[PDB]
Amino acid sequence: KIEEGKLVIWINGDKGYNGLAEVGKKFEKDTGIKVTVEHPDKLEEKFPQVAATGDGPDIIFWAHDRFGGYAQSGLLAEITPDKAFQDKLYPFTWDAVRYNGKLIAYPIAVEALSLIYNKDLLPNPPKTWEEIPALDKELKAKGKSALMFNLQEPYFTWPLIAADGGYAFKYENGKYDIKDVGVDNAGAKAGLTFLVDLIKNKHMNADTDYSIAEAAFNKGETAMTINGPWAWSNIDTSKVNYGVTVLPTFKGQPSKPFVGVLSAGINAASPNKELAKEFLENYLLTDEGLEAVNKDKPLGAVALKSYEEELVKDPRIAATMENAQKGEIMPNIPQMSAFWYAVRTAVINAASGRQTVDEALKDAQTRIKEALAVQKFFLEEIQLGEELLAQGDYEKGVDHLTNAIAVSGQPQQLLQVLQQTLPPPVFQMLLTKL
Ligand SMILES: OC[C@H]1O[C@H](O[C@H]2[C@H](O)[C@@H](O)[C@@H](O)O[C@@H]2CO)[C@H](O)[C@@H](O)[C@@H]1O
Repeated sequence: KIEEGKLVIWINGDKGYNGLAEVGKKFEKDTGIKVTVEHPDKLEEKFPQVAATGDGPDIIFWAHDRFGGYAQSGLLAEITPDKAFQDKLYPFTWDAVRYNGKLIAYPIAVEALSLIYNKDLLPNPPKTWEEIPALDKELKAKGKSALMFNLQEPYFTWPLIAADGGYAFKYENGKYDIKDVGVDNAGAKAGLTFLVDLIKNKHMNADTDYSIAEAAFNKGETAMTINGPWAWSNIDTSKVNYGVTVLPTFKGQPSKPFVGVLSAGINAASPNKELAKEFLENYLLTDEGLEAVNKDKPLGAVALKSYEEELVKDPRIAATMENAQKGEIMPNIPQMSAFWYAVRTAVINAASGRQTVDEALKDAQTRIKEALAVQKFFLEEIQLGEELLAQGDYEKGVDHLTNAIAVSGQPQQLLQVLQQTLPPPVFQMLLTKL
């Protein structure tokens, strides 16, 4: 069951994973259960691949938006906290991790992007995106720049795209309408057009990523960046005199960050589920466990009420909640992964000049719709095939299964499984339809 009596933990490399290891060390000394904290690249994409074969980590930390996909694939254990435990965390944080009637993770912290600014270069931060070009020109004559932030992940560019009306999936009357995608509307195009104009007018570079922007801010070379609470401890070390504030408006509208609840899920494949539960409830989600993580890299506004009451007068936390309140909670629905992959490509293509903004966003909308149409078709044709076979209509069953095969990511493995599931002459019939 890879493995044994230890916990492997995956968490992103921008989080306080060393502080999480200290909590793990403590758990190991009270318990004999060794804890290993890892931060693989692209873990949020790795996990479903590896968990679907029955391995990967015992525990996975990510923002709640990925977890309904993982859950709908059966990759996550149900969590079952007792009454007392439930009451210790904020209800709305539990809502971010409730999927099809079950809790599928523990909430840890509420994350939103803020504007971070260097008070020695910009004692008053801009109110508006539209003020940035002029500040940048002024700062350029002094050998500095106004703003650098990660352009390679769409999470960072979302606040601006969404400001004037962009959205992912329409939410209305208690559900998402996955047919109603907001990536390609005029508000989304205005925001992304403003971003591309910043680049064209040399106020930003299309290839800036997390590290380039972090270095430039932490060394005093750019007056502003856009980042989450996790970034604050490196800025503390750098000695920059910084503030954390409300993101600027665009066309008189607030920037609208996507809000994430950092969450800890348990792999359905783990043979260590009770131990993971013990670690999360009795070690991590306590004032001291969160403090150990937070002092390594800040979590933001935490889901544990008792620790969060310690945090509320930190102006950086006030700015985080203010931005979060102008923003929107990410959906946790399985279709979010198609959304992010389409949007990432669009923003990169537009920023680098490989596509126009109009074209980049149209193709994004198209690619979301197609990916979801193909998924629905695969699943329906699988089901239809199985239902026909179970009623004895062998050829029509096989025909549907062949439709499923033609669109599958793994047609050879599907062929292998079907050789084991079908009577040999029904398998022979299937081979003639390939
Ligand atoms: O850029 C797409 C990406 O956005 C979010 O990932 C965030 C994550 O929520 C934060 O905790 C932090 O680590 O930064 C990430 C962005 O680089 C979504 O959660 C994720 O699913 C999505 O791919």
